[PDB]
Amino acid sequence: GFLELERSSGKLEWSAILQKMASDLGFSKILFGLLPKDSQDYENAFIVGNYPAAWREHYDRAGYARVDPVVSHCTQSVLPIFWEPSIFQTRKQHEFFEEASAAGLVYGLTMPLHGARGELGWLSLSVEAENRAEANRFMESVLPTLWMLKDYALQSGAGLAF
Amino acid sequence: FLELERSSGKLEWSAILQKMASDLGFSKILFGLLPKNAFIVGNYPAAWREHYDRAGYARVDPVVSHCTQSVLPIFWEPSIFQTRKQHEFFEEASAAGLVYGLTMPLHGARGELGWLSLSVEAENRAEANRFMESVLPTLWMLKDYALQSGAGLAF
Amino acid sequence: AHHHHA
Ligand SMILES: CS(=O)(=O)c1cccc(OCCCC(=O)N[C@H]2C[C@@H]3C[C@@H]3C2=O)c1
Ligand SMILES: CS(=O)(=O)c1cccc(OCCCC(=O)N[C@H]2C[C@@H]3C[C@@H]3C2=O)c1
Repeated sequence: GFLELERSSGKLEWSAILQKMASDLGFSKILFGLLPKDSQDYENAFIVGNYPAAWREHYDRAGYARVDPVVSHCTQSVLPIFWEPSIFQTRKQHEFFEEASAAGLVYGLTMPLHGARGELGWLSLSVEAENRAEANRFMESVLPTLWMLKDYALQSGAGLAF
Repeated sequence: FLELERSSGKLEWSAILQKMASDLGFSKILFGLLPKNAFIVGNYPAAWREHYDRAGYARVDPVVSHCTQSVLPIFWEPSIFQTRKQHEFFEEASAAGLVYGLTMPLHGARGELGWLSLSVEAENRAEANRFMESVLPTLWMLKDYALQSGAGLAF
Repeated sequence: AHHHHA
């Protein structure tokens, strides 16, 4: 239930529970990330999930936090952003998404996380599909469940992390 | 949710929100949003709102303290009113017709702080809980849509 | 319709 998330008593158990939940929902790769209030110390964010390690290292080395339109969206909004080609507008954002696809991150969405004590983060989930139409159909079918999941993960994850 | 997000002014926005809450079965709502003197909409009884401020109930109401610590909803249950002041508080709320309901905390991307409170009419708490749980996934999306669009309108 | 880009 969303219950065993709150009940988990360790980051490793918690991570495993959240991973299984996303997998069970039909998502492929996830990244849950959380920082405390007024922080850009991305290098020490609480990070859970199975995003490819090579992508995570590439992202940090290339300074993509400053390029990725998902990150700037999350600083402005509580609403989800789907990884639509139309959000990768500048040349640097276009190249970023090309690189993302080499790492297998082609279809997906991110839920911004904004916590009660100012925590800031994201829950990103990738979908494996034959085409974007199929991927968007799947994500829309599970979005109401995901919308609750992201706040349960935010609340319980922030308690374990900070 | 689109016509909420597309509303032109606060009065139109408030009317849409109220109707959406009624369509989910809620008779009384209060939406409040403080910036990082708040933005207030709803149809809570005016006399309750005045009493609440005058009595300084913001420092007593367990819903308020919950909202400052959590993003998860809190249902108005006896078990959350503990102190003595908190029982008197819930007794007066009953006089205003606020017996069953829940509050969704609001935490905006720009640090806005608020609440979306919704009251339901029911014969008993078990029935009220069924009513609320049956629409909670929709309410969970609504509260973030209302947060985003309301913050943009009021600030 | 749930896609947003701020
Ligand atoms: C995992 S990390 O190395 O510790 C790290 C370090 C610094 C910042 C991090 O946030 C990334 C989260 C935002 C996100 O998911 N954007 C999508 C957009 C596109 C398909 C592909 C993505 O990646 C993560
Ligand atoms: C509307 S106001 O007068 O401008 C005003 C001014 C200052 C603070 C305000 O937040 C109070 C909102 C929290 C809430 O709904 N708790 C429920 C708990 C219980 C049945 C009874 C309630 O009331 C509202």
